[PDB]
Formats: sequence, C-alpha cells, structure tokens
Amino acid sequence: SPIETVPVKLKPGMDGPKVKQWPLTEALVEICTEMEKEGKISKIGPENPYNTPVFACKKLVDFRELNKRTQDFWEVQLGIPHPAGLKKKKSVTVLDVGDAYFSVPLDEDFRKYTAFTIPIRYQYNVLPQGWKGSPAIFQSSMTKILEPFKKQNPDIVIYQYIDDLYVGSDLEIGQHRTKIEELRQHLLRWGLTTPDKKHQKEPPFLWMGYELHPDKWTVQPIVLPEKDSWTVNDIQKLVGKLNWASQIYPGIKVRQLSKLLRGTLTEVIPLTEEAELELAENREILKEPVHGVYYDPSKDLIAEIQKQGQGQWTYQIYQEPFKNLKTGKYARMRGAHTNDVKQLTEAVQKITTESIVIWGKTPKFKLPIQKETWETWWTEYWQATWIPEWEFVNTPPLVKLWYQLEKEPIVGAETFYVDGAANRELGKAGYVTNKGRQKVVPLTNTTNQKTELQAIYLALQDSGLEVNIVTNSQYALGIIQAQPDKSESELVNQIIEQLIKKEKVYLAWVPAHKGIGGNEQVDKLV
Amino acid sequence: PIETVPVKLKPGMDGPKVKQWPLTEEKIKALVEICTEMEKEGKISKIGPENPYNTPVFAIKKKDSTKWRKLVDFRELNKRTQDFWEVQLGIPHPAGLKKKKSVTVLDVGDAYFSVPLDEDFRKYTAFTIPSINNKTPGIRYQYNVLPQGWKGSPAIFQSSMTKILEPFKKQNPDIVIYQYMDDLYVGSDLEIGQHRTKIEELRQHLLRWGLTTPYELHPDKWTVQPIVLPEKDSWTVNDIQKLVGKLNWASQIYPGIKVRQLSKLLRGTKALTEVIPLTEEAELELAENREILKEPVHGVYYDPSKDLIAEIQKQGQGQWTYQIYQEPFKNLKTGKYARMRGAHTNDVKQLTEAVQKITTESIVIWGKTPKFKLPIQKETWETWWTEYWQATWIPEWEFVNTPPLVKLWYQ
DNA sequence: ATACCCCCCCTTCGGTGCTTTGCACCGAAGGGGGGG
Ligand SMILES: Cn1c(Cn2ccc(C(F)(F)F)c(Oc3cc(Cl)cc(C#N)c3)c2=O)n[nH]c1=O
Repeated sequence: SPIETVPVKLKPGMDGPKVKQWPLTEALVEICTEMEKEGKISKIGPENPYNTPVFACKKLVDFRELNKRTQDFWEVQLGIPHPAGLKKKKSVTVLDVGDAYFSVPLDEDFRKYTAFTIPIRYQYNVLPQGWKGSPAIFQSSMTKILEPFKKQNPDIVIYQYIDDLYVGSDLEIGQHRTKIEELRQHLLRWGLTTPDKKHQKEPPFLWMGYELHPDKWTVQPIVLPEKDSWTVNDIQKLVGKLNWASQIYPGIKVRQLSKLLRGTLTEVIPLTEEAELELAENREILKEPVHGVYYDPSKDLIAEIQKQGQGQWTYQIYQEPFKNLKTGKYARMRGAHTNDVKQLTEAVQKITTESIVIWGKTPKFKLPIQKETWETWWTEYWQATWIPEWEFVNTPPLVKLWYQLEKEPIVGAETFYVDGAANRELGKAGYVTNKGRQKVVPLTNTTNQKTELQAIYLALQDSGLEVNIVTNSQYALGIIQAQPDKSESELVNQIIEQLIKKEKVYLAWVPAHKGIGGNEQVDKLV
Repeated sequence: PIETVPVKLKPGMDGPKVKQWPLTEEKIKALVEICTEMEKEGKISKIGPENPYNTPVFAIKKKDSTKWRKLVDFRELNKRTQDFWEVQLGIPHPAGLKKKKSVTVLDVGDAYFSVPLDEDFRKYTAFTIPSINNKTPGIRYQYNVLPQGWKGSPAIFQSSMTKILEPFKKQNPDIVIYQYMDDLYVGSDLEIGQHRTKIEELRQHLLRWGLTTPYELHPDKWTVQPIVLPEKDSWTVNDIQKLVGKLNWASQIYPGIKVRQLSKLLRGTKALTEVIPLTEEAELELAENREILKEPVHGVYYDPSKDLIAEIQKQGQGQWTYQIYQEPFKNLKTGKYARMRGAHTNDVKQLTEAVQKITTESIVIWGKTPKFKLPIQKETWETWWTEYWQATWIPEWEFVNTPPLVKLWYQ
C-alpha cells in the first residue's frame, strides 16, 4: 500500500499513443470491473486523447508503438545467476510473488498517457504488461522492500531474479521457518500478496534449467533430437542444445558439427558420417548425468585446460579434486592467422573473466605447457600479453612452438629472392636466385600479396633444409612471422607445412620496385 | 553557503551510457563501504530505474596507500562536454613549466567535494556498483556535489582555487602553478632540501585554510633520443641491405635522407653472409646520414588544435618506446622507457606504468593527455589494467591491430 | 498467440582502414539454448 510511485515520461517530441481502440471482443467486461473496487484499474473520464491498443488473452495489452516511443530505460538486470556461485546453505526457500505486477502502483501523472476504453474509459493505477521498464520498476521497489530486513541481519542470504525471492540460511529448520515467516510479514507490510507458506518449495528445486539438491546441482535432463533427414533449423537447435549442455558435461565437441551450418530455416540438407558418429558419441556422453558442487570460500579455485584439436579447448573449474564446479569449451576463431599459443591466451583470458563475473575472483590456472616455452613466447612476441598464474600439468596434447624462424643469417644456405605482380586495371610470379634459378608462373584471381606468398612457396619448394630468403613485401613477413598454424588460405597452410619440414629459415625485407640489390631481376621478368 | 555553477551539455547528442564492467569481490567490498560513507555525508544519493545514464567505477590502491580509493570512468562525459572547458574557462599553459628544474604533484581533489553541483546536470553523473554473481541489480548512485575526476569540475572550481592560491603566488612569484583535473603541479628551481621544504610549506598553508591533501619529477631533465645507424668495420650484404631499408624508412621522417650510391652499390644476387667491401663514397654517405639523424627534425612545431597521438612499441627485455605526435611522420617527441625491475613480475603492468609516465610528461610539457595506440589485445587489456593503475586521470586509448613490424627506432 | 526484455553460444553479414584494393578485422545482426 505505502509504495511511492516513480516518475514516468517519454522521449521529447510528441505525446502518447493515438491508435483507435476496440471495445467489442471475445464476457471480457466483468474481468476488469472487479479491480475498480480495490482501485487497481479505475474509471477515467472521456478526455483522454492518449488512446492505447487493447488486448486480452486466456491481458497482454498491445503497446507496439508505446514501447517504440517510451523514454529509454537503463537495464536493471545484467545477466542470470549460476549455481556454482552459490555458497553451501542448509535451509532454502522460494517465495515467488503473486504476479508481481498488480500490487505496485503506477505514477500519478503518467496514468493519463494510457487508457482502456471498454464502453467507459479506465485508467491504470498499476503497472501494465508489455512495458519498457516494468521489470526495472518492480526490481527497484522490491529491493526497497527487502533492504530493511537485510540491514536488520545479514546472515540470511537473499537472491532475486525477476519476480523471485530465494532465501537461504545456515540455521536450523524451525528457526528458518520463523525467519521466513517474519520476512513474509515484512513483505506484506508494504502490500505484497505472496502465496501461502504451505506453497513454498523445498529442495530439490527446479530453477531456470537447473535442478538444485542439498549438496549438488545439475541441469534438467535433456534428450538429443533424432531424425533420418535434418533440415538446417534442427541442426541449429541441436547446436544450441549441445552448447547449453556443455556447461556441466566434460568434453563436449560441437565444432565440426557446426561446419555443416556453413552451407546455410526449412531448407533441408544431407549429412556427414563425422556428424552421425559424433552425435552418437555426444549421446553416449550425455547418457549418464553428472553432478556439480557448491562454492566453498575456505578453499581456492584451480582450473585446468585441455586442447581437443583444430582450435578447440575445454576447461573445468573446480575446488576439490575430481569434483567439478563448472565446465566449458572455447572454440571461436577471430581473425585469420593464429597459432595455438594465441588461442591459449585467449582461452585463459575468457576463463578468468568469466570466473570474475561469476565467483568474483580468479582461479590459479593449470596449463599443459612448459614454463620455458611461455617464457620464450612472451619475451619474443612483439605484442604485450599476460597470463594470471599457472602451474605446469602433463597432459597431451601438449601445446608448444612448432617452428622457429631464425633471427640471424646462416652460412651454407642459399639466398633466394622472390617477387611477383598482377594487374591493377590474374597475376604472375617470377624471381631470380643467386644462380639464376627462375620458376615464373601465372595464376588467376591473384594480386601482389597472393603472388608474393606464391613466390615464397616456390622458394621453399626449390630449396634445401637450410635456406635464407629476401622479400620485397612486408605482408608475407607479417603472415609468417606470427608462427601461424591454421589459415583460411590453403597456400598459407602449405607454406607452414614447408617451414615445419625445414630446419632453419631466415628472412629479410627490401623496398619494392626500386632496383636495389636483387630487386632489378625479380622485378624485371614479372 | 557555497553556490554552484549550472552545467549544460552540447545540444544534439546524448549523455554517458557506458556499461559497467565486472569487478573483483574485494573491489566491491571496498566500494560499498566507501559509497555508503559518501552517501551518509550527502555527497551522493541513490536513484531508481528511471535514470538511463550510467558510468563505470573501480577501486584502485594509491601509491604507498594503506587504504583504497575510487575512480569513475568519465571519459564519455568529457567526450560530450569538451566544449564546456574549451569555451567557459581555459587556464594558460605555462611555457616555462617545461623548463623548470623540478615540480611536485599534489592531489587537491578533496576540495572538489565541498562545492555543490548543478541540479539539472546532477542526473548525468550516475554510477552503478556491481554485485557478486549478479544476484541483485546495481545500486545506482548519483553525485550531489562536484565529482573528482570530471574534466569540467576544475573549470568550476578554479575561481576559488585562484582565490586561495593568490597569496602563495604573491609571496612566491618564482613558483609556477598548473592545475590539471584533481592534481596540482608546483614548479621550482630549488634543491631537494628546499623543494621539499616549500612543498611541505604549501601543504601546511593549504591546511591553515581548511583544505587537506594527503614523486618529484624534473621537466628540464627530459631528453629526446635521436635515432642512429649502426657502425662497424666488416659489413655484409644482409647488413648493408638492412641499412638501405632503414634509410628508406627514415627518409619519411627526414626530408634530406637519401640513398643512391648504396642502392647502386648492390646490383648482383649475392649471398647474405659474405663480407662486402664498403667504398669511401658510402663512408661519406653514412657520415652525412648520421649527421642528419643526430639533428632534431627540422620544422617541428606544435598545434594545440589537434589531439596528441602516442604510439608504443615493445623492444623486449623490459624495454618500451613512446612516440608522441599529431601529423604523421613528424614526431613531436620520442622516448625510451626501460625497466627490468618488474619484468619478472608482470608485463601489462609495464604498459600501464609506461602510459602513466607518457601522460604525466605530456601534461607537464604540452598540457593535454595523449591518445594512446597500445600494442595489446582489447580484452586482455580491459581485464587487468585497473589492477596496475594509480593515477586518478584516465587517458584515452585505442588498440591498433595492424602489426608495426618496422621497429626501426631500435633494432 | 503474438508480441516483449536479460546473459551465454554460434554464423554471417556489413563497415574500417589501409596494411589501398585484397585483406585482415571487428562490430552488429540472425538464429540456437535458457527462459522471464
Ligand atoms: C537446494 N539447496 C541449496 C542450493 N541453494 C543454496 C543457496 C540459495 C540462496 F539462498 F542463495 F537462494 C538457493 O536458492 C536458490 C537460488 C537460485 Cl539461483 C535458484 C533457486 C531455485 N529454484 C534457489 C539454493 O537453492 N543449498 N541447500 C539446499 O538444500
């Protein structure tokens, strides 16, 4: 009852909605008349130009233009809670309020902006549905009701999502019942009609996809859809379901499933043997359900990372050995050319930022990589990168550096020169080594950089174990110097394989189309 | 009591709407006990859902501070209110401050909290505290008084600041004074025992009239590092090719740098590792090249109209550089920030302290912070930079993904 | 039933900026899970 309202306005420029209403419909009259008694929806005179659309179901009142015209509201919520971040609590209770919306008044000035004309005109004394800031308004009011109790005693832990009021304590059962009854009365004092205490839930619960037990937690059981023929839409649904399941079940691979999606809702496509085999494997993994555990601040987080191949990693955050708190996978590939170390540092950054978001602290990593390897990589890479803290763990596959491009010239190795060109307004490659070895060749759909990479590939092709190269373009230097492993361009993959086969390679750069050193001949033929 | 100066934005564009990044549990735990105290003393007040504006917040630990502090990222507010300070009031930049023997920096922002702020503008400076595992929404607070770290606050407070410091300027005309954000720079040509004496005297003077403030750097002792070419007796084809390429790169910076005899010297497809004779003509060319490189770039000039852009290149072994300029290929300043002390402990911390040094030097010399082009990935920088931050100012940075493989400021 | 918002996950566009003409890159959208 004593709930002070919140000012409401709109974006400047023009008043509220102006679309004609509709009295007649599928009766629907006595429903709203009842709220006139206690004033939830009151009667207003015929002087309201702010006409609103009308809707009733079995009242999701339409505001398709009002939401477009309402002033911007800041996001009250910033995500969804996760079970792993909940501390061990003995007693727990749920008190989901009744509809959460018909006990909170609406601002006095704003009532004129909305109307409900069913011959006559009714004003809303209460928050409607399909409203821009209704979750925010209720959430702020709901905190304004809660905070005296939390200030009175902070032992009781209270979570709150949308319209729900999760209470937890480490007290006995009867004391918890007394405290929750006191909370019920305190909430009622501000005019909330919560469901009866007999209707409160007792564990195991069912939350937003998660079933919670006195000492464990997991997701609600799911099944994998099966059909002889798959359209794209069902493939996307399966990918989403697998990604959702990947939060607690260790070792879930959804990538080479997802490559099938690269060929595209209702459209139907054939399948692949890899897809069927790995779907069967995933079904075998999901056959037996596993359990998580709950946070314990008297200990520390120790995450581990493993590599599954072709740019995919899995992590398993826990506190007690072989008792997972959470599990996940990282597979996204941004950019074009990365090795495994760059993706590993992206993975550790994502794991630590997620751990900060969830548990508010970072885990002491366990990485499958040698100390000296990371030391060399961070002392040699021109960018600045960091890893929080990590201990070596022996688990194959072991991420490491594949090939080392030499920083010094070497004797006993032939010095190749490379060059190519194309048409600015369909290119060619041609170069002269220190002895006249030329392998000029055209190619289609190429440009300067493509033919430079082609010339590098040719030089690697017609060289020995040790060879030095001089290039007229920095693009190839930028590509190869990063020690890349996988690439969109197959030529780059071939070049990487060639450098892996060889032992020692050294490079250099010269200005292009300048006739300096060996640039005269290599820029003459092509 | 004390009146307030109304603050108005530039019509046509919106206010700050930056999402607040997550924070460590200890940062939240300290910010709660700091913002509750700030609200008790009427400095800040809560607000409801109707406020569509939000700015971040994070609790740093000041240099050799047993307590914590607080910073609110007011970058967007300054981005929208630059014209307020560019028109309303502008303190002249002392040309002699660059040439002073030594200066001291004091945190004088406390008095910024004793001046009420405008009513209309008071809405815009709203900041959200995060929550652990997002169990409860952000407790969105509002600055009732002038905020620490906001660019326009010194513009309002400089009248009373001048009124306070006029006696000190009168009795001590030698001292030079420069205020930037919440920090004050006092410049003297005194010795350590006298510079410290005058700084403690100024602190006591501020104490005598109800202003409390809780290191030493030398503007004159900063020297630009000119690029030089390597010199030795036995040169190879690879080394001379590298020298010719570097002469090319540097011809962009220096108009008079030329390479034609060395380019004509290399005509055959020779091995890199062989030893090649170097003619006396190339000796004279190299001598002239080094003479050009030693001299500072001719025609270097500064324009306050444009913004300052600072690139940083990591040369390894605990060494970084920093190049500050406005117009491409004509650097206004270059430097070399080296330390092996923190190399074994951290790598991003080096970049943070380098950025702090660059912005402090730019504020001492030219008076405006540089726009940084950091050599780091966006998310790894945004995750950890606050853990190694101690300066109440926040510079603007943008990560150039392009690889600057040249690195000819230092081979 | 057909409209309404939050984190996560992917794939596929557009635009940026030369690294200037392909290319590497990143942000915004379009579906998926969870639902509210
Ligand atoms: C089952 N259970 C537990 C686990 N547990 C521990 C603390 C709390 C807290 F007090 F924080 F709300 C719980 O309340 C919640 C929180 C959330 Cl996100 C969803 C749901 C649902 N549906 C219930 C809680 O479920 N501990 N002991 C026991 O029996």
